[PDB]
Amino acid sequence: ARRPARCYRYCKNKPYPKSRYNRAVPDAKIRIYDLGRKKATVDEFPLCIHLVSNELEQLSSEALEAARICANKYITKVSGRDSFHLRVRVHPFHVLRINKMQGMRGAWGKPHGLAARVSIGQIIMSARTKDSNKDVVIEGLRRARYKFPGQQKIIISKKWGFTPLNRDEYIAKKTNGEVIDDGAYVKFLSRKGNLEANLQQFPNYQYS
Amino acid sequence: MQKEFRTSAYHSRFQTPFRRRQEGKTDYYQRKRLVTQHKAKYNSPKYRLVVRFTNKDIIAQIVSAHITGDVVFTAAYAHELPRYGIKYGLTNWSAAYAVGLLVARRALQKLGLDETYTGVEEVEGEFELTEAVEDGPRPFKVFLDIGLQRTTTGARVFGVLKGASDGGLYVPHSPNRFPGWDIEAEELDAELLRKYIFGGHVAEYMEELLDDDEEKYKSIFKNYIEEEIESEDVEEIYANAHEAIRADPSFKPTEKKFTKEQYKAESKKYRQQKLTRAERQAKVAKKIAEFK
Amino acid sequence: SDKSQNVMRELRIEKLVLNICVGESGDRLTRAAKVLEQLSGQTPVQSKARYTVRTFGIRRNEKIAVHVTVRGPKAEEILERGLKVKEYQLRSKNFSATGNFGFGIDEHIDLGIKYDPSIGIYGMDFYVVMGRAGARVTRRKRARSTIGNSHKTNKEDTIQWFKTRYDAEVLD
Amino acid sequence: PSAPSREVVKKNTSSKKSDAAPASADPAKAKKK
Amino acid sequence: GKSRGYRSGTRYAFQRDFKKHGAIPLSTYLKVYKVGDIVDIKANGSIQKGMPHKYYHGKTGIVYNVTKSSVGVIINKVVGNRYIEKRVNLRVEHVKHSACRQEFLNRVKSNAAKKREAKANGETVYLKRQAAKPRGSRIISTEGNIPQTLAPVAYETFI
RNA sequence: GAGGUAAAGCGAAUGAUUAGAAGUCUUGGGGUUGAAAUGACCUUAACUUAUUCUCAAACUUUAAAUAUGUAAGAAGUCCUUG
RNA sequence: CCUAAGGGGGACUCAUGGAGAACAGAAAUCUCCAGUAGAACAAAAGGGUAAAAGUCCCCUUGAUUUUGAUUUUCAGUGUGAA
RNA sequence: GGUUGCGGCCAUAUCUAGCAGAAAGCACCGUUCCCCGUUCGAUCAACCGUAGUUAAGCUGCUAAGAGCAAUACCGAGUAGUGUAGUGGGAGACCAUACGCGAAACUAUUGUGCUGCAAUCU
Ligand SMILES: [Mg+2]
Ligand SMILES: [Mg+2]
Ligand SMILES: [Mg+2]
Ligand SMILES: [Mg+2]
Ligand SMILES: [Mg+2]
Ligand SMILES: [Mg+2]
Ligand SMILES: [Mg+2]
Ligand SMILES: [Mg+2]
Ligand SMILES: [Mg+2]
Ligand SMILES: [Mg+2]
Ligand SMILES: [Mg+2]
Ligand SMILES: [Mg+2]
Ligand SMILES: [Mg+2]
Ligand SMILES: [Mg+2]
Ligand SMILES: [Mg+2]
Ligand SMILES: [Mg+2]
Ligand SMILES: [Mg+2]
Repeated sequence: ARRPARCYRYCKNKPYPKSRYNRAVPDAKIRIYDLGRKKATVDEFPLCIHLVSNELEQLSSEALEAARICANKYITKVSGRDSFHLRVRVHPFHVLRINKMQGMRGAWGKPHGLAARVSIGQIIMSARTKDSNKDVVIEGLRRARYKFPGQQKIIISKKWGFTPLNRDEYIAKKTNGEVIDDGAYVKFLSRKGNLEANLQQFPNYQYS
Repeated sequence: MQKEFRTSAYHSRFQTPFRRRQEGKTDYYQRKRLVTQHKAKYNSPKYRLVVRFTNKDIIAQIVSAHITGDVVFTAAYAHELPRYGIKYGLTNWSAAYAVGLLVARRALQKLGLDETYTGVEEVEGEFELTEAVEDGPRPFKVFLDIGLQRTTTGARVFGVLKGASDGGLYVPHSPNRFPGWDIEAEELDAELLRKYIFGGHVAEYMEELLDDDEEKYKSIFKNYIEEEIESEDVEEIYANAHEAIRADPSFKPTEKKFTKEQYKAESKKYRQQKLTRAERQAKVAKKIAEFK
Repeated sequence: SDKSQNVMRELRIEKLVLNICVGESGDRLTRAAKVLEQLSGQTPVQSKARYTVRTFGIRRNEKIAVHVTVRGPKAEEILERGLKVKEYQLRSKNFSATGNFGFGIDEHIDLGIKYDPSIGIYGMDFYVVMGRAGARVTRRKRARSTIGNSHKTNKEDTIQWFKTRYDAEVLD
Repeated sequence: PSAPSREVVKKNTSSKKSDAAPASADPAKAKKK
Repeated sequence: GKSRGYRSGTRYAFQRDFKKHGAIPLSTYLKVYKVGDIVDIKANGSIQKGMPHKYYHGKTGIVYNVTKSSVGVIINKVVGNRYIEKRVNLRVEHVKHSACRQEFLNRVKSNAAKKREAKANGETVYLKRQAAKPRGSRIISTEGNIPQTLAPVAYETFI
């Protein structure tokens, strides 16, 4: 059925997504991208840990599913299912083709599988958790790394959870009333637009 | 339940029409067809007879188009008519004829084609085009620009058409839009057209209304009543005016009770001025503070 | 300025539209057109089906309905003649957000015209388009524009005007 | 009598069923049961 | 199967500009072209009559003929080892005066003005354009501007 | 002058796409109210709103580098008038 | 494939959504509001088009005659098309 | 300076919600004998300028407004890229040398200018 992944490791072709031009494409093996306590608020999980690509490469949907399962299983076994929120940050949108499934005549292949095209420094998996749960989550990602080809780095983020703010700028914007909850994420205050709506949405805004 | 339509993406991708199309004033299709000149007649302009009707005024202008904007050659307005002896009904079909005749005579005076190309001096309502004189300059050619106004047989724009044609301008046209055109029998009843040229329809309304509804006659034809103008002497008001229009078609501007500077100073008092950046910043700060 | 009690803000009927959507074409539609021409005194116009529906028994471009537009005093007279059948009692859910209202009679002989067995009885649809002075702005060719918010007709103003001018009830 | 007809303003040349006419989008007309 | 029709490959070249579709502003129809004028060619997709072929889109040439609604433009096209003179009939919607004429025609006037004044003053003036020359010597004052020392920064990760 | 490839974008159009949150169901069902009132409630699913993760050879507002058209005068410019 | 689905002129605005009107309901017809085109333009796809190139109406045969020039494919030959 | 007619560029001009508008203009507005067009004098045509009104249109102003426009010790000399090496690396790719050099983002500012003619407290 599946060829060894070495046959599809490199981004040799242009991106080949599902479209009105290729329609009989199978589904990706990965369907779930958010695991753990995905409904946790931003303040509950300050620590973010990334699995980062050191490769310009293609990762199959099968590898994404396997690594996701490995990390989830380990972290829920060691720290509990609600101690983290794991997010897979790459979606397989590139269709691989297979030819054999005469000779080189009419050799345009059929859809065979799906792969995500990742760059160098691209984040593959993100895990927001508490600080005390660092060594577990790292070990959860370090195992998931075995399911991937190429080199990946485990990098502890400078930022608060999945927010774009550092762990210090977030605290500054939080004690200043510029951050409100939005479920699992937050909304930040804007100094543009309707003044009354801005003031109503952020009542604790200590204006300067 | 339904999607809000006026999104920021709707405004971002919106292509506003031309400024004067969004005002609903210029038909740029027709304007392109009117203005564009044969490229081998290099800088020779096409001249338009712009005819516009307001609720109180008739505006007739002779215009040539340029890149920086249209340039007026001459202009005759209906409120100039009281100088020539027509004081009421400044939007008649006959007032349209008088304005067309006035603008034609004024333009020909400006050019110097007065003695040549006099026009139809004895208005009998016959269809006629200004024919060139052999061994002489061709008549001033002008094209009618009725703008957004609908083309109907009997419309007032073709009154200015007929007046300008009779005034000596060469304006290409056909007689099938004049009042008195029989569409079934494709000939022009020049008697009814001559009636319309000298206010015959208005005079007949005066006569027909006076003996049937005197109270409405008193309100509709007030100015005629206090001017002691009956139906039978309506025609002369136009008939003399034509002659007077031909006697001195030169433009006399209204003497201005105030100078340009006085007008500007008076008007500037009633014009709100934009707030300075600091003023609106202070307003925002105050509104924030009063929110606590 | 900007006075709500201005003379030109007066509500008044723009047009009354009488609709009979007989589902078929032929004798019944012709007699419905005769009924409309009798009531309004004007030649009505026949509407064609926009598309084919087997359930309703209509096909595209088949002449289905007939309608007529009346304006002025005649519209007012027909409107009060139809309100008599409604015994001067409309509902709060008869007035649109744009300030228009309508009702539907079920027999056209209740209006007060002679009954003929050959014609039969047709139901009828009444719709009144409300508007102040200056609506020509939205309908003229040159310099056509929109009407300002304060000058717009809405549901509450139309309901109050209907209650005042007819001493009728709007059943909320 | 004269017979004027309402003119066509739409551009849908196709002679087919129109948009948003699906079954099961309607409420229960017999909900009072 | 290959397709090599007249307008093949012009999907983006003949498109109107974003938020610039519709009617042509009439300064396009008020411009005056004389034989010998230099004009740029840019096909307007909304006027399909008198449209240039895609080769001439973006080319500049000499007007040789003026007709009712069009100009004839001379283009030199490489065909193998030489140039061939091409004569393209273009409606004026696809044509614009080349802005390189108005700059050079101004330098001609400026040179004429400078030359006549120098004769009046009995001196000389040089009218040839010059390329940018290396800059001369100079002294940099450090009052309020004492040199600030920079160093390469250490490596950090910002994710 | 021309261009729409690299890059970029997707809280910008088209198409694809992960997750919650707040609202409306009046034009979704189940259960529980209701003796019956479609008039509430618990729920999932729908949509709507402001967000969120990720994409496009046959998507795109933007948009390179390289390559490419023309010009840099005497067959030119100006003045007068055939 | 089309005597119009060619040509000219005029009038109108489309897809769709919301709120309303007897039977009438998710879909018949009427009314208003919103509506940058999300419609339509014979047929592939792309481009183009809003007081129009779309829809409807009126008049028509320029889909005519003569023979040259030019663009594309190009040998700068033919044919087709413009 | 206001206003009208005709415009050029075609949102710094558009959109939403409010407020104000002297003079003139424009506008709404009144009528149906006549030319004309409609199911409907609503649109279109004509007549009066007479009976009324700034309510709307229009114009201007307001908004930590949406959009749009411009700018930049904003991001970023980043991404990309022309040229080079018997450079690194198993490879994928990467660094360096001589050049060119974005977009998003961020911040700030602005919100029609103007030609001809006529007219006006
Ligand atoms: Mg094997
Ligand atoms: Mg390949
Ligand atoms: Mg073989
Ligand atoms: Mg026209
Ligand atoms: Mg382009
Ligand atoms: Mg053609
Ligand atoms: Mg591209
Ligand atoms: Mg391409
Ligand atoms: Mg790309
Ligand atoms: Mg971009
Ligand atoms: Mg997108
Ligand atoms: Mg035709
Ligand atoms: Mg056609
Ligand atoms: Mg037309
Ligand atoms: Mg050839
Ligand atoms: Mg050939
Ligand atoms: Mg061929």
